[PDB]
Amino acid sequence: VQQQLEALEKSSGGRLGVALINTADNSQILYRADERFAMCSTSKVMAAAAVLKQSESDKHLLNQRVEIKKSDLVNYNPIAEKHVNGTMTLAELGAAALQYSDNTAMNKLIAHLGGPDKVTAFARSLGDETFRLDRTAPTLNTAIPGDPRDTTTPLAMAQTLKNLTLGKALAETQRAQLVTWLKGNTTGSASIRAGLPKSWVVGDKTGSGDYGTTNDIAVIWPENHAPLVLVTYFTQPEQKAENRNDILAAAAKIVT
Repeated sequence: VQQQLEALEKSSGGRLGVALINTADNSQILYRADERFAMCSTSKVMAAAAVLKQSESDKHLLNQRVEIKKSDLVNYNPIAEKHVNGTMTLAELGAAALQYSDNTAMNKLIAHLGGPDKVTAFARSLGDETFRLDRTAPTLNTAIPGDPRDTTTPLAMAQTLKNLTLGKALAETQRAQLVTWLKGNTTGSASIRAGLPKSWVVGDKTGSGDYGTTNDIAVIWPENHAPLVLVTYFTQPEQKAENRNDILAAAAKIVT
């Protein structure tokens, strides 16, 4: 399996990070899982969870209305643009930040939290020492090689994604909502999902950016077997490099 990942990487012209956790026995399949990668929009999982964390202690929180102004729209706002001049609730922005990778949505949840640094401290509380968000959308998609900003390891995100969706990171109602947001993702058809059996159920969060950075983190629920948490990050040495969702799909095939 390590061999096939080495070859898929060499031929791909980029750098590939993978970490599959098999929750059956907590056994790991790792490849450059301790190297840093720009997270791009996979970072949005963190923001939405941080808001879900707040709702555990605050029952009016998810319903809070938030105004969407025309001054709020950025470069990619498939859902938030439909609510200009009106409002969206936090629950709705989190759904849209995760299901549609809406950048306007991401930016309203961060702002509600009070800064990218507020999302890092939340990651810290979970016990994620690696995760750092430093910028808002879309500039957290620059993904400059060696740039520490908005990065994390494949492993670190696998351990916290597993905790958030299958472990101690959130009380049940919150952990359930998060998972129902991840499963309903609309953007991941060509990434990790394309590499698995179709009958398997998948929650994921994609993320693409410059340097043909192409990411998908995911919880996979097989039909007869404990779940797996897979993180497939990928990035190239050339800034205008074409994203390669197909490479994440292949790595997924391999490891699983």
